[PDB]
Amino acid sequence: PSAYQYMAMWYRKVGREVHERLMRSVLIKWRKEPAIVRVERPFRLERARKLGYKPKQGVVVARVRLIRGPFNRRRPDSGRRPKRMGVYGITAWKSWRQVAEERAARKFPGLEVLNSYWVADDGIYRYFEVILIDCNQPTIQRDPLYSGICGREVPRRRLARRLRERQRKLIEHLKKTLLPKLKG
Amino acid sequence: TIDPKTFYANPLPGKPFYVRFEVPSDVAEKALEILSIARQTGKIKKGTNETTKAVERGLAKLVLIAEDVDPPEVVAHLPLLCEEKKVPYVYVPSKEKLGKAAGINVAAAAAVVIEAGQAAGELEALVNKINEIRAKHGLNAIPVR
Amino acid sequence: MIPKPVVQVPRSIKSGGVTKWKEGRGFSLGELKEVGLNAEQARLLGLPVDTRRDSVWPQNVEALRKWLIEVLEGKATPPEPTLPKVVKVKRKRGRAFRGLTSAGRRSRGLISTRFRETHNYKFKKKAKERRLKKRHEATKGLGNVLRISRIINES
RNA sequence: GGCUGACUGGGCCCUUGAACGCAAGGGGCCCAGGCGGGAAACCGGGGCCUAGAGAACGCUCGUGCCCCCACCAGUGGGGGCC
RNA sequence: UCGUUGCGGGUCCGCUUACCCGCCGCAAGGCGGGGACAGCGGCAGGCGGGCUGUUCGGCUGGGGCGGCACA
RNA sequence: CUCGGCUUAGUUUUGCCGGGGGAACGCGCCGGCCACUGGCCGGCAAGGCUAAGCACGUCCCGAGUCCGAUAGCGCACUAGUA
RNA sequence: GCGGGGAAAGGAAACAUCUUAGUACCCGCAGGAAGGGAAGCCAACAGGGACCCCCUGAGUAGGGGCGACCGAAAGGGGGAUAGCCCAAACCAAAUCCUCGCGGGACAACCGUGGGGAGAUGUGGGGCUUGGGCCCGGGCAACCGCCGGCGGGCGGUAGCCGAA
Ligand SMILES: [Mg+2]
Ligand SMILES: [Mg+2]
Ligand SMILES: [Mg+2]
Ligand SMILES: [Mg+2]
Ligand SMILES: [Mg+2]
Ligand SMILES: [Mg+2]
Ligand SMILES: [Mg+2]
Ligand SMILES: [Mg+2]
Ligand SMILES: [Mg+2]
Ligand SMILES: [Mg+2]
Ligand SMILES: [Mg+2]
Ligand SMILES: [Mg+2]
Ligand SMILES: [Mg+2]
Ligand SMILES: [Mg+2]
Ligand SMILES: [Mg+2]
Ligand SMILES: [Mg+2]
Ligand SMILES: [Mg+2]
Ligand SMILES: [Mg+2]
Ligand SMILES: [Mg+2]
Ligand SMILES: [Mg+2]
Ligand SMILES: [Mg+2]
Ligand SMILES: [Mg+2]
Ligand SMILES: [Mg+2]
Ligand SMILES: [Mg+2]
Repeated sequence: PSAYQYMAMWYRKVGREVHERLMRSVLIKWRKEPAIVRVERPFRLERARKLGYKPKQGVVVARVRLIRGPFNRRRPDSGRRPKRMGVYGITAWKSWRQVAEERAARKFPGLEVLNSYWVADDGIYRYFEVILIDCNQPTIQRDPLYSGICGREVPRRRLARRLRERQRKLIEHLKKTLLPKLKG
Repeated sequence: TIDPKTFYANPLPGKPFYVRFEVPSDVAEKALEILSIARQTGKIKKGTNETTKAVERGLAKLVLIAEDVDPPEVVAHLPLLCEEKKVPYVYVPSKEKLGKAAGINVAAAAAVVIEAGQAAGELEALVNKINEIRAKHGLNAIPVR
Repeated sequence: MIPKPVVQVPRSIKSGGVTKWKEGRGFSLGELKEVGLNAEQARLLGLPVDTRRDSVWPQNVEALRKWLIEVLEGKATPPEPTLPKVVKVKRKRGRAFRGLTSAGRRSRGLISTRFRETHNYKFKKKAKERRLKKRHEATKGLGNVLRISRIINES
């Protein structure tokens, strides 16, 4: 049982009571800080590592604060049938997590968004942590996971030659070891 | 099994919530030196994941926890785990200084002594002082292993 | 000639016990172990392997054995291996803005249902049929014209 | 004086709707079940006759040893035909 | 009304850190007041031509009023 | 899970967004057209990538029972010009 | 092509639910295609076996002033075919980036030194034919990085071509 398993207990029922006391003091500073701020370390380390966070050069973790509730649906100012005139209760098909990802993407232009997770809620605001990666950094390009977003290419000669070489040697071995059993 | 709502009911002033008792500078500096002696002669572990596994497995003798972890939930589980397994522990003010005594170029949030080679006597005396501190703070004793 | 696996069409309740066969996705692992190969060796030789399939059919085994003898006796040329021969992964720009992150996938419904049953799929599919005037969209109200015509003629 | 036929399950015909398409409603003649009046014949499916009359969806009630509900069985619930 | 909403004490009293309001300060932060109320989000009832969409039948000695010659 | 809303064939049963509530852990969890119970069957969500085979026409090549200067693109021409 | 915001006219022989239509249009973001894609699947006790697109299933099931109208999926036939990784268990800095120099097909990489990241975990391992852990045997081990040298072919001007 890794330390990351114990880290999650503050967001489980066993540690929720102590954690909400911590958030009541941490949230005071966050409400005063800028709406989008870069952070040195993720607030939920175990959650961040699952979604692909690593402490490599070029990985950015940004904390995003935004107002909760349904989106600002606008009352139409022109003629509409009665079904299309309502306001209260109508929401967007986007969630605030995707909205928080897009806002973090704007502040770091050119960086790609990897993932994000929920952090905290208060009466007015919701807080997310967005993992963005620089696809131009050398230490990000060769990552086994980060090359899925930053692109990857292998020449066909590399895969075709080795697969051909494997098939030549497998057929040589199967003739001496599998052919007598098959014929028999 | 210990409820964190009771073990962390009364936090100390100007400290993260996982700190249970005040550690004087001379006891904290001593506990840093034993980690250096244990690394130099016997066997130690550094890093939160490695030190957590030691407490689970029962190979831990002293656990050092830094007070300056920025998200405190990275190491807040360690005191409850140590009290679960009856392993004595002590707080240290700086994770950068803990990492230096552990022999690594980076900070360590926590470290544990597995085998105190030439610090066997000093480790026992250190536990007595920290145990005396624990009694003053309404805490039961945790004896040397 | 590479042999093709022969699997059973799933016998439905509507069928009433009438059954037929079809070309399966690939040779099952149980069928391959009766000829001495695993999935890696079979794909290296060029056979199509389906590790998901659990059933074993003797007709599938015999076709494997006859073909394997010709290959190992140098009387047949095996095809290229049934493994990826190219790796092309493009750089992704604006994944968050095109709804391709986890939150966007959840909002689109790909976590909870299939792509064909998602709502954005249904919008695009019905638009293509109407644009091209395809099967049922070539006539609007085709069901109601059919229903009333059936009453009038089959009265 | 004695009763409840203002009955249960069905069919055919006339009129509404001329010859000539076409609701609902109304009337007539009967078959079966079970009754009432009467010695019996016979009559009774409201008022001596011609007016007082209402589709689809939905709901509700009655009825059936009734049918169905997604792999199988059961419980609650739902749907179906008249 | 649900949440924001917390800390003590015996539904009520109090407290301040939440929150809110103003003053000073680039900001950092300080001062004053209110105060777990308010304000804010969700849900629910009321008033609601402020605004949006519509309907305002037919016959008919022309239309309208009348009448129903509309079953 | 519940409430509001948009959407869906999804109907006491589609997906999602918002407000409030809110698990478990492989001895567990999920699905099998209302819910629950038992059996049986199939699986392992909430992390990422992936060629081929499919849309399009600024552009290039070819074809035509197409039009033939009031036709055919608005423009066969110092036309998106005057 | 992908995500979000989002009508009305008209239709229903009026009209409000509804349809029109998630359309017109708007905002944002990519590629030469995009998106989807590798079973918490479908089935029914018989079996299929990632995905997309085409034919069909089918105007069937179902939705709906059960009106107008709307409307699948599984399954079958085809085009094509391909499977993998991150995290965790276990080990604990064995790691990666940069630059100087020497070497090295101008490359990768090797040696050496400075700097940066990294115990809040770099790296190894692992990916349903679950894995980790322990034990024994065997190589046809396996998995990655560079694209130098040689050759062939095609495109971007042309040349010959009977009477
Ligand atoms: Mg309209
Ligand atoms: Mg249609
Ligand atoms: Mg009539
Ligand atoms: Mg007539
Ligand atoms: Mg009368
Ligand atoms: Mg009448
Ligand atoms: Mg079924
Ligand atoms: Mg209040
Ligand atoms: Mg209010
Ligand atoms: Mg008005
Ligand atoms: Mg009217
Ligand atoms: Mg008139
Ligand atoms: Mg009048
Ligand atoms: Mg002319
Ligand atoms: Mg012209
Ligand atoms: Mg039109
Ligand atoms: Mg109309
Ligand atoms: Mg009109
Ligand atoms: Mg652009
Ligand atoms: Mg593609
Ligand atoms: Mg793609
Ligand atoms: Mg539609
Ligand atoms: Mg690691
Ligand atoms: Mg010539």
